[PDB]
Amino acid sequence: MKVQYCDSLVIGGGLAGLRAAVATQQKGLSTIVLSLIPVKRSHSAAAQGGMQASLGNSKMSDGDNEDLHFMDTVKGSDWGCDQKVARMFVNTAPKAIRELAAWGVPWTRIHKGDRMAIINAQKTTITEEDFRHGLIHSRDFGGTKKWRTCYTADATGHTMLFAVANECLKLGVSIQDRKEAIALIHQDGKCYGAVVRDLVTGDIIAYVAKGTLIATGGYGRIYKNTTNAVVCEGTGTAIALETGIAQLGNMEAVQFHPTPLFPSGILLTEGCRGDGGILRDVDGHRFMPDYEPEKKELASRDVVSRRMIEHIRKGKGVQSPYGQHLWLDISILGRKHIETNLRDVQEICEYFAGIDPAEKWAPVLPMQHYSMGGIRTDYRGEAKLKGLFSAGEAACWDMHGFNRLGGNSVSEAVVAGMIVGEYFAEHCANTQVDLETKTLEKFVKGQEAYMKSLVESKGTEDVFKIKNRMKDVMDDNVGIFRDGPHLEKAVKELEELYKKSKNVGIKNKRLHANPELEEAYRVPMMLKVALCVAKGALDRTESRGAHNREDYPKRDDINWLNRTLASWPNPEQTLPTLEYEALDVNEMEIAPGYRGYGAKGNYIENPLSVKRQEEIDKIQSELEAAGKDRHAIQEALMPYELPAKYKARNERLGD
Amino acid sequence: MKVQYCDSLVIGGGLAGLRAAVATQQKGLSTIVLSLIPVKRSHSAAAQGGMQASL
Amino acid sequence: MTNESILESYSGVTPERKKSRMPAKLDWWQSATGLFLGLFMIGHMFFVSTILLGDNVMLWVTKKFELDFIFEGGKPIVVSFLAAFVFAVFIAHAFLAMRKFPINYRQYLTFKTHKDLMRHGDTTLWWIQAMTGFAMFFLGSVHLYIMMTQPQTIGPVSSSFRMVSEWMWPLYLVLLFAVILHGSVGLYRLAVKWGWFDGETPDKTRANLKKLKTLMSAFLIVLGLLTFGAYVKKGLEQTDPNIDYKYFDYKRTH
Amino acid sequence: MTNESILESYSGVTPERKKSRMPAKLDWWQSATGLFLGLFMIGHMFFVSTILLGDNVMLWVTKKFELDFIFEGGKPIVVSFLAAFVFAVFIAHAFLAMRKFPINYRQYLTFKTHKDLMRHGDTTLWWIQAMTGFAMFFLGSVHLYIMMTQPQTIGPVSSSFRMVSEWMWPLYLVLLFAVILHGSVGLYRLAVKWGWFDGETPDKTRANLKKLKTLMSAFLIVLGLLTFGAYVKKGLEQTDPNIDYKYFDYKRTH
Amino acid sequence: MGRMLTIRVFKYDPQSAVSKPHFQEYKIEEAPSMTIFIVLNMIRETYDPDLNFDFVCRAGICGSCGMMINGRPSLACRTLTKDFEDGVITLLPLPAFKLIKDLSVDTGNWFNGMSQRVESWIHAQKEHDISKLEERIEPEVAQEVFELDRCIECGCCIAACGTKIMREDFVGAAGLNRVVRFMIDPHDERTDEDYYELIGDDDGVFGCMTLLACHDVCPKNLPLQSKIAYLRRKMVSVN
Ligand SMILES: *Cc1cc2c(cc1C)nc1c(=O)[nH]c(=O)nc-1n2C[C@H](O)[C@H](O)[C@H](O)COP(=O)(O)OP(=O)(O)OC[C@H]1O[C@@H](n2cnc3c(N)ncnc32)[C@H](O)[C@@H]1O
Ligand SMILES: *Cc1cc2c(cc1C)nc1c(=O)[nH]c(=O)nc-1n2C[C@H](O)[C@H](O)[C@H](O)COP(=O)(O)OP(=O)(O)OC[C@H]1O[C@@H](n2cnc3c(N)ncnc32)[C@H](O)[C@@H]1O
Ligand code: HEM
Ligand code: HEM
Ligand code: HEM
Ligand code: HEM
Ligand SMILES: CCCCCCCCCCCCO[C@@H]1O[C@H](CO)[C@@H](O[C@H]2O[C@H](CO)[C@@H](O)[C@H](O)[C@H]2O)[C@H](O)[C@H]1O
Ligand SMILES: CCCCCCCCCCCCO[C@@H]1O[C@H](CO)[C@@H](O[C@H]2O[C@H](CO)[C@@H](O)[C@H](O)[C@H]2O)[C@H](O)[C@H]1O
Ligand SMILES: CC1=C(C)C(=O)c2ccccc2C1=O
Ligand SMILES: CC1=C(C)C(=O)c2ccccc2C1=O
Ligand code: SF4
Ligand code: F3S
Ligand code: FES
Ligand code: NA
Repeated sequence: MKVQYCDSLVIGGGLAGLRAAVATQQKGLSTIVLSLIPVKRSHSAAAQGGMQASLGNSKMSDGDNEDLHFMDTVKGSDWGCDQKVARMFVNTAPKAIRELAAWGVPWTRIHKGDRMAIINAQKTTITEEDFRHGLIHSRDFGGTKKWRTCYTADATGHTMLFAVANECLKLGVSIQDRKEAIALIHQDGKCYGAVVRDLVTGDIIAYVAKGTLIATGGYGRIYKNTTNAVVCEGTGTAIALETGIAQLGNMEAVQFHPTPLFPSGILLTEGCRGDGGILRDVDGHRFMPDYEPEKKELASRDVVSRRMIEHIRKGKGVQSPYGQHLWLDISILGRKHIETNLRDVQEICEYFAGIDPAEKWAPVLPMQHYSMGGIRTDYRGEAKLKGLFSAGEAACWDMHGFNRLGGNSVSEAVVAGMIVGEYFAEHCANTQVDLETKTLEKFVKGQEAYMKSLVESKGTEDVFKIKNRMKDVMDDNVGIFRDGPHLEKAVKELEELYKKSKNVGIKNKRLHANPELEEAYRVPMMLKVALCVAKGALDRTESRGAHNREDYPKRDDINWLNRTLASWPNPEQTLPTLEYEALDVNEMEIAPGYRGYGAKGNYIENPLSVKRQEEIDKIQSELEAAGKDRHAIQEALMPYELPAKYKARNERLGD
Repeated sequence: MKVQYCDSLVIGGGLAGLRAAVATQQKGLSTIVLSLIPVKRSHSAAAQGGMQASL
Repeated sequence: MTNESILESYSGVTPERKKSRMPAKLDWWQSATGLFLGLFMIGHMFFVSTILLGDNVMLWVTKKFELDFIFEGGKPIVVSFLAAFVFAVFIAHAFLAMRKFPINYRQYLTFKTHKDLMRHGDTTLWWIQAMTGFAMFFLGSVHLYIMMTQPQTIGPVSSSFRMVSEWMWPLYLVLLFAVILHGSVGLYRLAVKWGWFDGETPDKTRANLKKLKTLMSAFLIVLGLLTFGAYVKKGLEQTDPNIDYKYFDYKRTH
Repeated sequence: MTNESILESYSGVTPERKKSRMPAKLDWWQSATGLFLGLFMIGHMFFVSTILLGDNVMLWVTKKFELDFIFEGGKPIVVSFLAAFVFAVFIAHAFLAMRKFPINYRQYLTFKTHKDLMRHGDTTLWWIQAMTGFAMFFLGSVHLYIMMTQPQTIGPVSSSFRMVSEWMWPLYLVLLFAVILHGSVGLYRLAVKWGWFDGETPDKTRANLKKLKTLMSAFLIVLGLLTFGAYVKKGLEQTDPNIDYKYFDYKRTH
Repeated sequence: MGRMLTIRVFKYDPQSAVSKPHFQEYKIEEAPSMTIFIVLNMIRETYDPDLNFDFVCRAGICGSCGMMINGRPSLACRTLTKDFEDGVITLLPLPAFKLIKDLSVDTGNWFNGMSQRVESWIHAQKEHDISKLEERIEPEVAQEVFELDRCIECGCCIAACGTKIMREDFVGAAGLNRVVRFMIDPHDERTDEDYYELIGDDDGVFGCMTLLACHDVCPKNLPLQSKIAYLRRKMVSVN
């Protein structure tokens, strides 16, 4: 038997995984990072919008602080997030930027002077003072009133990921790629590591550690149309769910982006709309104003996506051999504006769409983008399965609720990596584990048996046809608009698809470098993941954040101010087991109210919200009058935790 | 902490150690042989009298 | 062998535990010598082509190198040194550049395959550099020893004699194409390797240097082919068996 | 580039998944060409030294190579081919043996240090082989082009003319020591490399071949130095400006 | 029909004793905006699920799909069939990298090695405080570091480099570029002598033969040509 031991095992080499690996290595814990591919190729590298953090450096950032950021995040989540976690987040975000800055991340800087700026509420000019010069800049992104999205030109994710990966190399972390975690080792409700398959040799190896962290990214590829990389299939989520102990949180909370290139799904940054981009239909008609006379194509993403789908349903969509789409017209911004400010958008359309965005229109359509759902954890990042932690998009640390804020996901990866990294490091150093060879042997022989059975199956089903059918079902039934009747149809079919997936047969019989065999065990996992999203989408009879139930348009704060928890305790069952974790309003710093975007009074008000609201107004006013800083007031409304290391306040310009 | 795991650990790379290592490896047991020096330099190499066996 | 060289050989570093600077010096000299031979050939192509302007010019040039304006009819021995110096540089440059040749079956195979696959200009040109350079080991050595040991036989008549009656034209013909392709490409590469003229638009600069490279080659080839024919014809017109053409030019002013 | 060559380049093996046999063929030819040049030089040393037996012998030898016994006074053009053939082999051998030179600072440094440290004969001799061989790139090329392009100027008079009046003696002097040390050591090594004469007591065989090697060198050097002086003296006695020594020997039997 | 494309693919499984290097052809019908990414996946899911290849972002961002497309190292996902007036596309794995199988090579581990070799990380004595204002940097300086930091380790400049094909210890274009990326970064305190100890040898900067193939195939159009030259000048002046 092959066994590898390390104090801290990290599954996932993206921003969250690598940063967490830094936190454990820097304090003497031997740590291994497992990854499907070279770590600096993770989906994190694709980020081009930026990272949200309240620095308050630039003119449009002036006045910004933890409180403002915190609020956008909570109201953005539609109150489905753990506000305490959101506080831990907003507070640490500033120091994540600065640390990355200290590590070489080439953040775009501010320079004294006036500049051409688009506010589309006034496409006026902005002035940056001299004392702001040389500090980290920010851009308008995510719809926040305060511009706090930091960026490194148009390759933010790229540079960020490279810095963290390089720190890992500097600290001597063990990066092992082309290695896939296919199962978690656990006994008596504690995680002891993972059974891993070497994608090249095909060897099944047991990786044991005192603590295991899953930072496997999103499960976006369970949809046919998605912005995600081809490696975001949620298997990380799956192996956690397959322990029968750990739970998945809000898997039905999937977020879509409105303007990905159709049909490839290659992202066309939000800056297109923000700078003036125009959405047109089959007739070339600018339709957003029709639906949103005020904000027009500058409405919140959530809205735009819905409108685009509505318009298409009204039969005004473009007919294409890959389906219906709409048009994105950026040409009206001028050629000089594109070749300098959107020089990267011009390359995307040429290389992949075969068009010049300054001369032609780009085919677009909303598609799956971010996964709010994930392995459920406490504020420390630990799952119900002791010793198993999760961070980043793969988790449901839950600071996103039902709508993650644009710019908050890459931010969360690094931040959670820092905070969970600490808690994880502490767990590993302090906990003491009892490793039984009998158990290691059970899990390793177990997966060897499984691989063998796959290679020997005489089943007649095709893994690809099964996989493709799954992504169609998800796209057609679990997208932007959902209704009970269709969800039931989807759940039923996904469950049937799951059963047939076990009668798959593959042509290639080898155990090493076998892409066909990879699909063989992955698709079944992807199906169990899809079932949690679909079935959870069916059972949640309300419309919250990204979850829109046509048959239940109003957000139900009475019966649904909770969190969906999925599990699969019985390996023989064919549908996920759902439970709910109620969000206690009494622990909220901000009581459930209007979110800012969309219809109004579109929510069944919960009576305890009002009571709590007063409690808030009361306590706030008394201290606010008694001469008290925003800090003391915050502590009085909702005290949160933070590792000692990140407890410090964030110095800002104008302090 | 550094930990190395193998099914069969052998301390000593002389005749007895290496032969025992063959017996455990040949039957699928992952085995490690630890030695102060390169195994073929063990004192066993010094023997010049011979090996007693009733052929 | 010195202790330091023993220590460097066995430790991989200098006695101060630093990497040798030899590689740096070696790299420098390879370019320096390459640059010298490069410029030398440009000039050489002109001063040798003066015969297109009449024997009086050619003869005038020939005499000045022998330091005409300092000695009687000029001491040819001057050219002997001038040649010895170029020969040495020639040797040194070959010795240093030689390090860059593919040097075994695998290297040669994989690089040749790659070149044909790539169909990439600057890569293909380097192959030419390697080839021509290797060819000159033989072609260049011949010419250099004669000029060095028979300096008094340079002239419109004498040179034309060797060119034809001594069968140098075949060698000369080939060496002409060799040294010019080698030298001009080597100069072009020398420029982009050190980036002397990069500036703010290196891409534009490089593009120019490439056109420049080609032009220089064409010019020198045409000029060289003309000068070639010149020497050839004259030699072919030296029919009198009573005239000593080899030393005819020398036999004018000692 | 062929598919097989693409496949070999990228896979490291032939299409049958076997290692190329080129290395074997390349090794063979290097020895073959080395062996040919080796033997050729032994013979060459004799046929060129015939001048110690009088101009009539030398002249007699010279004429036979031009296939005297088949043509009028013998067609010198025969020697042109004889030379072209040796030149080609000469080129080929250098091209193959060249692969064996140290080729960068590190290799050169560590090997030189090692040699000086080892004070080991056969190792030191290889260094000589490398050196002399490198030197001949220049020295050998010169001689070979002349014999090839001026075959009608071989003879006790003519050869003596070039040796002295054309200043070849300096080159000849050096090439003599070079090609002989190179060739005899190369022959010795060629024997112990393939073990043609190993037998039951290789140690005794090798010991003999070493004494043999040295002897052959001494002999050929002395002989070569004598023959050298011969050509030198005669050339130094060609004072008549009215006599055309370069083509004197040819001007006897066309 | 879109026109029949003949797809010639290099196949070889070094881990299988019975496998031998050879090509295989597939007949694919061209489609609109078709890329090699689309093609390979078509082939996988319907003609031959044996074929190995690495794709991730399928958006020319990660540098995962580098391969030889008709003799030129380039990113598969960003390559359009439409650009081949012949309909004949030949695919080879990137040379100069350990071959896993077929079109799949190991670029990731070579790069991590290259990163360690050049110590690809900020070298500073004093650790700045992450709760205080970040140190100020001139926007122009930030822009420059960014330009070189854009490298996506696709491996195309390594595979395009004949030198590296011949001498495998050559640090390569990407490696040389990495040095300059830190050289011009104010945050990094290393001096020229420091960098000399890294790439100041024949396997380093002096091993470069200025073939420039790297500069001409780099999918991110990094200023390799001038930047390599910049580094050579500086390294040849140490001492
Ligand atoms: C898709 C996308 C997302 C995105 C974005 C643009 C695109 C095209 N732009 C963003 C932006 O401008 N601002 C922002 O805040 N977020 C943006 N996002 C979303 C964001 O990039 C993600 O939320 C974030 O990158 C998630 O980071 P995370 O560290 O969690 O994950 P990752 O980068 O995807 O890496 C996952 C790693 O896990 C390994 N893996 C996965 N499964 C396994 C198994 N089974 N075994 C072993 N390893 C596994 C992967 O290899 C990978 O390295
Ligand atoms: C000394 C001697 C013994 C001997 C002999 C001649 C000499 C000079 N001739 C013999 C003969 O002709 N016939 C015969 O039957 N026996 C003869 N002997 C004795 C015989 O050689 C020994 O009994 C025999 O070789 C013992 O074999 P064994 O396999 O037990 O041991 P070894 O060869 O000494 O190797 C011991 C290995 O252990 C490693 N080692 C030791 N301590 C450590 C620690 N602390 N950690 C890790 N490794 C350790 C050594 O490195 C070695 O490889
Ligand atoms: C008068 C004749 C010669 C001229 C005009 C000349 C000139 C040059 C020039 C300008 C360079 C550029 C060097 C550099 O980049 O630093 C070059 C490169 C080169 N030369 Fe020559 N050269 C001559 C003879 C030779 C000879 C005899 C050899 C044989 C070994 C040779 C082999 C090379 C090689 C292989 C290169 C490439 C080196 C590299 O890429 O690093 N050259 N030469
Ligand atoms: C001090 C050194 C040199 C001297 C004195 C010199 C002199 C001459 C002279 C006078 C000629 C005319 C024909 C003759 O007299 O036989 C000639 C021709 C030529 N030389 Fe040189 N040369 C030198 C170095 C070189 C070098 C290094 C090369 C290149 C390897 C070279 C290549 C040629 C070629 C190809 C021609 C033919 C010109 C044509 O036909 O266009 N020379 N040289
Ligand atoms: C008529 C002249 C030459 C003679 C008599 C000759 C003969 C030989 C002989 C007998 C060998 C043995 C080869 C073997 O072991 O297979 C040898 C080795 C060698 N020769 Fe030459 N050679 C000649 C010219 C050259 C030239 C022009 C070069 C220049 C590249 C050269 C470079 C070498 C080298 C470096 C070796 C050692 C090869 C090894 O150790 O594998 N030789 N030569
Ligand atoms: C077919 C080829 C060859 C022919 C026709 C040939 C012919 C001659 C002749 C006739 C001489 C006398 C002087 C003169 O005429 O200038 C001579 C001398 C000489 N040759 Fe060759 N040779 C050939 C190849 C070689 C080779 C390959 C080498 C070695 C690189 C060589 C080395 C020498 C030396 C050193 C002398 C001087 C003899 C002494 O002074 O002892 N020859 N050769
Ligand atoms: C470009 C100048 C090269 C500089 C010289 C030093 C480097 C090259 C020589 C060292 C390696 C030996 O090189 C070896 O030569 C033989 C020539 O018979 C080549 O042989 C191959 O090419 C030659 C020439 O196109 C073909 O006629 C032959 O059929 C083919 O098999 C080997 O593939 C090569 O690997
Ligand atoms: C023996 C013939 C060699 C065949 C030619 C090809 C291999 C050798 C050249 C390739 C490597 C370059 O070789 C490099 O040359 C320079 C000469 O200035 C040497 O320089 C060293 O030796 C020379 C000669 O004794 C000294 O004058 C000098 O002071 C010393 O530093 C380098 O230590 C060597 O590494
Ligand atoms: C470089 C050179 C030198 C050194 C000469 O002596 C000479 C003599 C006659 C024509 C051209 C030349 C010539 O070009
Ligand atoms: C090999 C050889 C050849 C080919 C000759 O033509 C010749 C002519 C005169 C003396 C010696 C020789 C001689 O040694
Ligand atoms: S430098 Fe260019 S070609 Fe080389 S790895 Fe980076 S992006 Fe790829
Ligand atoms: S192609 Fe190679 S030789 Fe130097 S110029 Fe680029 S790294
Ligand atoms: S798949 Fe990422 S660059 Fe091609
Ligand atoms: Na999530």
